[PDB]
Amino acid sequence: NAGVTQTPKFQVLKTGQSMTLQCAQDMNHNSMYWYRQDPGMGLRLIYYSASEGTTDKGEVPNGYNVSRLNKREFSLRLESAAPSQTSVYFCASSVWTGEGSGELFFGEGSRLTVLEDLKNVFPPEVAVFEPSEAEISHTQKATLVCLATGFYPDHVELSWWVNGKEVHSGVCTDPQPLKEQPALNDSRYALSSRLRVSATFWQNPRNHFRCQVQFYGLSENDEWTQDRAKPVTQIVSAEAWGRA
Amino acid sequence: MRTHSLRYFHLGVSDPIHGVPEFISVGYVDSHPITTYDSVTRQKEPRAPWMAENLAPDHWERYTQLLRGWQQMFKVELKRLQRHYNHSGSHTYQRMIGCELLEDGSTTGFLQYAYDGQDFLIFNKDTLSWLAVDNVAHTIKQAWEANQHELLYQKNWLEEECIAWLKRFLEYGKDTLQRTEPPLVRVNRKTALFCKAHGFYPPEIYMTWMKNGEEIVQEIDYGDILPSGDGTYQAWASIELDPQSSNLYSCHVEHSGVHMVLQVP
Amino acid sequence: QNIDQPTEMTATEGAIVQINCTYQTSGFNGLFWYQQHAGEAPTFLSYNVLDGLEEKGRFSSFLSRSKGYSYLLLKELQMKDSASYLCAVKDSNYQLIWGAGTKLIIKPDIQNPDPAVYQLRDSKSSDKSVCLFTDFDSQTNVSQSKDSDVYITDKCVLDMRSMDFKSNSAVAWSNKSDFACANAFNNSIIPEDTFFPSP
Amino acid sequence: MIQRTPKIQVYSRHPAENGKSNFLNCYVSGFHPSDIEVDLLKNGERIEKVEHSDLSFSKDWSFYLLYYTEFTPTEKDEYACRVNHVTLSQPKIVKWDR
Ligand SMILES: [Cl-]
Repeated sequence: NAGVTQTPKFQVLKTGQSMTLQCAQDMNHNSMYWYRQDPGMGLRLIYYSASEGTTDKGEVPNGYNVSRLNKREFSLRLESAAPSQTSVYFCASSVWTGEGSGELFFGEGSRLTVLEDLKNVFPPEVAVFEPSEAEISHTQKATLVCLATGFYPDHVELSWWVNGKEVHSGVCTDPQPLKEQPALNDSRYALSSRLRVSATFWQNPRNHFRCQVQFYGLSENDEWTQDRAKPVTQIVSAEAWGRA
Repeated sequence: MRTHSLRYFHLGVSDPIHGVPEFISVGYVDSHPITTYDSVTRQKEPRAPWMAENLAPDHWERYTQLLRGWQQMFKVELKRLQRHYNHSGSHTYQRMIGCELLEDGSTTGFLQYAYDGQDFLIFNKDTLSWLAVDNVAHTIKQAWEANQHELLYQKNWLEEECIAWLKRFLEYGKDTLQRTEPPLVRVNRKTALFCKAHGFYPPEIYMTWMKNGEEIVQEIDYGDILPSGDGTYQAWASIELDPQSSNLYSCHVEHSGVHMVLQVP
Repeated sequence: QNIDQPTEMTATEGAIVQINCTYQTSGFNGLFWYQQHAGEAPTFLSYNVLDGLEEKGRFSSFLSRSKGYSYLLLKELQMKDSASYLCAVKDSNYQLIWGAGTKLIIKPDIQNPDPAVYQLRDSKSSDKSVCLFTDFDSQTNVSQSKDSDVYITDKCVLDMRSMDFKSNSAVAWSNKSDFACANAFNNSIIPEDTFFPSP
Repeated sequence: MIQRTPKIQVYSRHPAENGKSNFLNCYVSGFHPSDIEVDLLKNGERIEKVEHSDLSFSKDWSFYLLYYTEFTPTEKDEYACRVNHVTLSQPKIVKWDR
């Protein structure tokens, strides 16, 4: 009962590189679809597969091919990636094609960024800033801030960890990153997040706070030639302790 | 415009003889095949030249993909039915969907299935329900009626989309479908009087015999309306002669708004 | 063939919003609405194909075939309704045409506003000074920085669930020596009673 | 299941005339299921150059087909249609009656 499973969640590619996106569904559906989603426009179909053993082009097939491997699996291939293929890709499936009213079930999406050169790829710098004492005495609450700055492309996942367990209550992370230089097409990004707790919780010296950012970047086979460290997929974190 | 219709038929066969398709789908406008698809070719293709001439390759490509999907769905349904009937051997599953645009402007729409050539499930798009003929159909009825959106979709397709397609194809094929070729009609003796008509289009025609100005339908033998092979049709009707009394016999033919009477001297 | 829906709508928590979708297609085999939370997959909300209104919990979907128009009606808005809403129409060849989506933004109802700008504590690992504008009512808008070396994020709503407490906040930061929380949000119109603790 | 046996009708395209070219038609209808075998006969021998329409579908779920061949009728030559179907024990032969 997994629904639609597609991989990978994130991928950076160099112009000309090849890539396969995988999609499987365990719902015994007959029809499968690959879509791309871009800002300011509706979903555009790339290729679809009305049933096992047949596939056909959608609206934007150029630069892509597909394989309906079997009833469960529909893969999408970029043989020679191009910057215009930077997009978010969604696999979807439906019970069949003849169900006029039948809805689509979507996978979680795959975010692809295709770059002329990987010298623009940077992991985030992550820092945590402890609550203001004035806030604590004025409100009896305490807001920690996490800043994740200088990263590119926007392939990050920020999370807060309190006493070694991930928390969501009391957290707000910006839904969109800030372009550090709004005028540049390849500007690096910044992202802020807040975690707010009661002053009593912050004032227990054995409570531990950590902001963690998973960055999806380069892998072993990506070529690296710059003087700085190769910007591989990695986790960057920063921490604070409660203050009596 | 006289009455016209659009219909699509599916046939599935569960254990076909070698080379014979397990799945065929054919569209018609009136009596004219317009489209064909089967599991051997796996391609949807025109069957009338005015369809080929007015529908671009992307039309045939798209419906080819849809019919490949419908072929697989039909095989699954037939497998289910034959398992639930507990039937061995080769069995058939059929569907017919379509609509009529009547001369007075009114419309009809219909959707039904058959198993082994007998009614199995019949859609009522006014009550939005399925009529089941037996308990195998009744299980399917329950499942389909639990999907209210699909019933609504089918009502909309029958009432709106189907009629729009029909009007579109009727204009493509107007030189064929809207023409009139009047019948050539003759009487001869074979002891019965035979009234024989040929060369006419459209195929709808009514022939009968009147005796002294009265129509005794029970005494008349009506021949079928039959394709002559050249796009026109032929038909006949006979009545028995009474050797004991003289009577005025006349053949009456109605075709495309024109009535004809041939009195037998 | 085209489908149109507004780019963005903003409404208040607890209120009602109507998201419009108009379409011009060759043929019509039904209209779908999908919900798409930011960074997540679209999920199916509704389908209409005959004229009328269909209800489903707090959401209703309406369709007029002759006007080529549908709306998605959200009642008793909650913060979790913040998402994009995608309209899509199935054409005569059973292909979907997708609208570009409507981003729905929900303003929380801030019961007891206490607007303030606080200086967070420095991190020994960072050269940045960080300022938090917080606890302001949802009518306040946060402007981007006019200085290229000052970074200001837009407002964000946080929910302290244990205390049934929501608050707006925005963050400003810089490593410039000229930067102070007293001036961080000078390009924003902020409430007159905003609290600025002494340095 | 009920299997329906084919109705078989043999006739010319036009009223026949010795010495004048014509078409011999065999119209086979109302049958179910769809497998069927159709031959035209001249003097009891199978005609080779024979054409037929695609299998066709009736509203009542049965099938029909038209088999035809070009011919010139004469006084001597006898023509017929021979049909086999699962409903028939032996092939059924209908003569062309003019
Ligand atoms: Cl019933």
